[PDB]
Amino acid sequence: DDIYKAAVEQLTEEQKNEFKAAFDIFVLGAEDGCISTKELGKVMRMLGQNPTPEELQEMIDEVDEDGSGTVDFDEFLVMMVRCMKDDSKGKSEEELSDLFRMFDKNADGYIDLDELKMMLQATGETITEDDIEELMKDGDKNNDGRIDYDEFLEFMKGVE
Amino acid sequence: TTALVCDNGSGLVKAGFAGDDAPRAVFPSIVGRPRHQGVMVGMGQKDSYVGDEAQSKRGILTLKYPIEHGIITNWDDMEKIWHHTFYNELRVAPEEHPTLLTEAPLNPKANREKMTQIMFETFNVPAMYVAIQAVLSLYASGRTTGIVLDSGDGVTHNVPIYEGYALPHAIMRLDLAGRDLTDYLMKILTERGYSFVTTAEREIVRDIKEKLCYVALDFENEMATAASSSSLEKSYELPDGQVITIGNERFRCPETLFQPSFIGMESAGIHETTYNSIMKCDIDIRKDLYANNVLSGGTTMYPGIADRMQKEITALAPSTMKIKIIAPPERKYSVWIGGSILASLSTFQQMWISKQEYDEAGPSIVHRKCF
Amino acid sequence: TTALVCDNGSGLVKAGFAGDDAPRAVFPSIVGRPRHQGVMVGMGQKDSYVGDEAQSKRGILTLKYPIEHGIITNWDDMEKIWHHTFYNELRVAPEEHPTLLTEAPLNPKANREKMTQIMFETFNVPAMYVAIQAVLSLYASGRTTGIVLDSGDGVTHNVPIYEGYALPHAIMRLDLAGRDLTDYLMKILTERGYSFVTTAEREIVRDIKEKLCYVALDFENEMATAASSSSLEKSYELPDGQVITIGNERFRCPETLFQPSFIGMESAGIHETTYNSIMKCDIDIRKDLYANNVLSGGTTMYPGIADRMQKEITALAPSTMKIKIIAPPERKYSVWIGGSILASLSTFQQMWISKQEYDEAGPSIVHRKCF
Amino acid sequence: ISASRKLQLKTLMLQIAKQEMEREAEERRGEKGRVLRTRCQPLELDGLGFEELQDLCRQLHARVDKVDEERYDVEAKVTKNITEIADLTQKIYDLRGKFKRPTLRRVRISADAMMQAL
Amino acid sequence: GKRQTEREKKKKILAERRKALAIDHLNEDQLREKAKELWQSIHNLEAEKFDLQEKFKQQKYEINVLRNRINDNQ
Ligand SMILES: Nc1ncnc2c1ncn2[C@@H]1O[C@H](COP(=O)(O)OP(=O)(O)O)[C@@H](O)[C@H]1O
Ligand SMILES: Nc1ncnc2c1ncn2[C@@H]1O[C@H](COP(=O)(O)OP(=O)(O)O)[C@@H](O)[C@H]1O
Ligand SMILES: [Mg+2]
Ligand SMILES: [Mg+2]
Repeated sequence: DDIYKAAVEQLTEEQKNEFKAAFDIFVLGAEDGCISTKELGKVMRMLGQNPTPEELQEMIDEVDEDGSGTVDFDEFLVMMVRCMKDDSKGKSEEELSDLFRMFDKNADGYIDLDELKMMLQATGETITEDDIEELMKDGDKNNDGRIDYDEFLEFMKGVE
Repeated sequence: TTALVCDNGSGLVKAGFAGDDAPRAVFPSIVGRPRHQGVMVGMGQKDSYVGDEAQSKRGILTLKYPIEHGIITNWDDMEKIWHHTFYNELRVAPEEHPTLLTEAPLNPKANREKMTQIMFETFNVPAMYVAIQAVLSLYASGRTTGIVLDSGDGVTHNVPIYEGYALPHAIMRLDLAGRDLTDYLMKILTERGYSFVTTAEREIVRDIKEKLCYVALDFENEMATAASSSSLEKSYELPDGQVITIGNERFRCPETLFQPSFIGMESAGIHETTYNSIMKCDIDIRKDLYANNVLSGGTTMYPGIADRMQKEITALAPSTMKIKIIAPPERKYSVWIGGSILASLSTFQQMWISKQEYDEAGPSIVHRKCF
Repeated sequence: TTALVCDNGSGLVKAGFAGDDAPRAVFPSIVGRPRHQGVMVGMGQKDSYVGDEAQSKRGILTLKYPIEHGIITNWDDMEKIWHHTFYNELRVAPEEHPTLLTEAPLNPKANREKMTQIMFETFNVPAMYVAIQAVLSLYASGRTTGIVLDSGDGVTHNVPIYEGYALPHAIMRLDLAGRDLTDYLMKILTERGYSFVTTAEREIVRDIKEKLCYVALDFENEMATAASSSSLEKSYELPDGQVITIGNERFRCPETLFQPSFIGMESAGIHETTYNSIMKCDIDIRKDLYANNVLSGGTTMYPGIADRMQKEITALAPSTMKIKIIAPPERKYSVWIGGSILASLSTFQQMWISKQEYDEAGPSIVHRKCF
Repeated sequence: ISASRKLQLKTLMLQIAKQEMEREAEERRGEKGRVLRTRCQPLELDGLGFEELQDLCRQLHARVDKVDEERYDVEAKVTKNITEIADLTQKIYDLRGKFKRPTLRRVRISADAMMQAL
Repeated sequence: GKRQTEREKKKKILAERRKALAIDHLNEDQLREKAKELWQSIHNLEAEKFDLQEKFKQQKYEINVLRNRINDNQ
């Protein structure tokens, strides 16, 4: 998302103090101002913060579509400050339950790959190959063709 | 709408909607309160596990059947079993479905009246009807005559029927059934060293009886063979290891059916109460009853009983008559299949005990014309 | 407010606020009066150093544990230890915090009643609750079944639990624990020339036991190997130099757990009292207890015990059952982590023994419904 | 495995499903209004006699009694459904507590806070 | 039990709900307005009862879902 400006103007000093401490630790001279994410991860790890390290590494392998390799302030700083849990409200459990019920045209207690595919056709989302297997891992936590509203909730909870 | 064909039984409750081939939900009828203290807090421990749930937590429960011999001895537990059957195993509210219970012959009236009063007041069904457990088993065979021996788990009864006209003076009800065979097997297993005492271990002995025991074609020859060779000793693995070996206890447990003197009962076996039930009938329908002897009920599933019984009756009966024993492979659910067929009939649709009729005459309506 | 999860133990007092991962302050429970005369004036010499302060001045003190085997033998010293724990290691006045003590199974009643009377009269807490030390260790593992062997430093007890229902008739409490292993190690070290006698040098022998001893997978093979090669002799530096070399004393000290005949105790080892505790349980929950054997307590931290115990039980148990031994890396504080989890529960919030209840029924309230 | 694209797809699925539910509930409201108009027929009394009013009051009493009895039954059903919902919610909460509550705690709540002052 | 108590509550509801019935005693406009009001009230009652039917059906489906869940716990 493009919440980069929203993030930089939204951060609380409780985490901005650590952000400025890491700014001092990283930027100490002979800095281009881009601030390499590679050293950023190590510095934040040394700071005692506890994010998930591997996901940011995969993102660095993937994010920055322009292929700079050293992400500018916005995206890498967002991933850094992801230690602050400012999510998209997590929606509501009742809303998602109603959604799952609306999808449950089969009325079998679960929504399978076919109903999800029909929903994607309705919204017109791009054909993705992560399908089926994403339902198998998230929805079919028991591998039985059954997915309740908890797997649906945890599938895209707090998506931003 | 569709009718609910429930069948209380004694040992397994079988239920399902009318018009199908097999009962939808079959589960033991046991209600077991926990007996130990319980230290984990917030574990969500209930006060009584009923049905098939108490066959998995039976290690810390005290299972107790609510139906002793056909009759019902503990009405609160039976009400709990019915409530479970309706709401959790079928998930259909009883306010919108007729029910067809089943009852053994020659049972106390108060049992039947209390059953109908419960069904009409607590569960509030639209209409219920009570049928004798043997006529249904005769329906399922597609016959219209024949003498049916319905050896359930609670009580063994033998109702002869001809051309649709039941003979009320020839019903021979005997109280030896599967439960007494389980107790006798549990009592003779002690001759090798295996002691089962707890009410939970009665289930293990029942499993042993189901999986290993068989009815011997000739008793003395089998007793002599098992005492010389060792070709009969079949082993079985308990729920924790320590396999056991059953010797001549295999065919001695179900032999009690043909010699009730083993468990101290005076009466004659199921091979001779059928012949007595036939001989009480009129002299002109004995050939048809001889030719259409029907077996039903769970306990008649022992491997090799349809031959032992035929041999015994052929020994008793006159040499000219042909003795034939109908033993369908779907013996266990024969009563329920017959119940489904009966509930699916159009001619039967006006025999239900409608609720307004009960409101006008009280629970004693069941003994009246609506039988 | 927050609850204080204290855990008296015997050897290390572990305390901390409810809802954390590790105890805030862990320190030995010893109170040592000075024994020499003392000539410097105005040095500020106190009359009793408790806790971790007396492990640094132990050269001129006579340390004496106030808890012998689970039970408390010296109430004044225990009161002093509690006062230190509340005021100096946590710095929270007890007037504003509930407390959750822990107690071994099968302990004398008077000990528990005196404990609650002290907590309510001297420290004047709002509400306190006493819990069995094994149920907490089962909480910490995140299970709800399993048989937990909590081999502390005072007493080793083995409480089996199924589905949250504790089995009070299958608790096997044995009084061999870490302290007896320390004494036996101190007694077998004399076979090389090293004599430790003073109550201060018992701490040095304890450190030797912690850092060097390990449990042998097979005892006879290790005894044969240590008697031929010299690959086992590990050296250790005393608090003043003069390094010592421990030979086959390394695996002979903790072997006492599996052969209590070494220290003259009659009973069977911790490998066989677990199997006996299982066999007293019902026949249908033995598989689950076999598969979920839990280890806890400090003394179960010997390198290589989770394999020796599994080998022994697999030898004893039937060949079909799977034997699994849960040995979490946070074994030492397992009881306290479980205590924190239990105190943090909402369902448990109404089980505390409120002070007004104690005022109405006296100290004997603890044996009542509020257990 | 893309992430930003995954986030966009999930949030757009949420928004589209919400819009579909809103339009479907609007359709349901329209169908309910149609059913109400049919079964509870619209009543016009412009330039009609008083015997019409008497018949209307009679039919009103009859239909009020029958609908109140039916809604009494439906309310009994709703109360039973609410009781079942509360019980099953309690049971699911107990299951989630058994599976997850022991894992819910404040780890390093103060342990990491105090490092070297001692 | 569970047959007259509920019957008694329903009877009481009918008694309190069915007001006094008197028509030919009054002017035509007043009775016409009152009858229209009662018709609209009972029509709104029908609407509410139908919404309750749909909601309780959905909650019954959710109860089936929770039944499947507790079945998955064993
Ligand atoms: N395959 C089997 N072999 C031998 N005995 C069986 C078998 N199945 C069931 N039984 C016995 O029959 C009993 C079940 O009988 P059932 O027909 O269910 O009684 P009911 O008439 O009460 O339904 C069980 O208790 C068991 O002892
Ligand atoms: N790492 C270790 N290796 C071997 N033994 C240990 C180790 N840590 C502690 N012990 C033994 O365990 C005892 C501490 O046990 P603990 O669990 O604190 O007892 P309590 O149940 O009273 O808290 C010490 O006396 C020591 O003998
Ligand atoms: Mg039967
Ligand atoms: Mg302990």
